[PDB]
Amino acid sequence: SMLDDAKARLRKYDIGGKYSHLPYNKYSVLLPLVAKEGKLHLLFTVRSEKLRRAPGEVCFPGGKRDPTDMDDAATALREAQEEVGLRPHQVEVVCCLVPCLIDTDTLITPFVGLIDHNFQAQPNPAEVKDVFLVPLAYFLHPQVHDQINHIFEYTNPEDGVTYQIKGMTANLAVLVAFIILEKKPT
Ligand SMILES: COc1ccc(CC(=O)Nc2cncc(OCC(=O)N3CCNC(=O)C3)c2)cc1
Repeated sequence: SMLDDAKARLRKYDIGGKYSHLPYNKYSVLLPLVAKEGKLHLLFTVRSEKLRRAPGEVCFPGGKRDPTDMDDAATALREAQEEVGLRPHQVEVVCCLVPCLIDTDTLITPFVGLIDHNFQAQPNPAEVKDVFLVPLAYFLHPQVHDQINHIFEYTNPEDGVTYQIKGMTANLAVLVAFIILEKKPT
């Protein structure tokens, strides 16, 4: 099946807990996969304009590890619940992808999660201005604008709204698309 095939692909790239004890400032992100209309999608947030870090930017759900978290995956799930109302029974964490090093002292660990079909986002407006889906296949043939660095523009055909996706967030989206969609029969 589509979902069994995605999980099987993802497991081959799982690094597990290999980098998780290193003494960094630690953040986790959740890369949330949603199946709709017979295709996989990623769920993104737009960050509230009130936030100190990166107001108004497109981001995956996530945030800084705190003492309550049993592990890095727990960080991602806690923050996702705060931001968009995703409950733990509504997500299956499938793997941990390559972590992202930034600023010399920070390590961001990305986890891919399969999202239940009955989840409906409840954006928390103190943290998130918007929540939206992009089909995974978009990231194989994105609409690129050079700003010099590459920016993706995605227009939602439901409403005509255009979102800009860039940086670590864009890079991770492409990685997930390659992992799941490469070399597939039609
Ligand atoms: C250091 O590089 C990273 C590491 C992790 C992340 C993921 C991330 O933050 N996702 C997120 C998505 N949408 C809305 C969000 O609002 C919550 C928020 O940003 N908070 C929580 C209240 N106070 C804060 O200081 C910050 C957060 C982004 C960048």
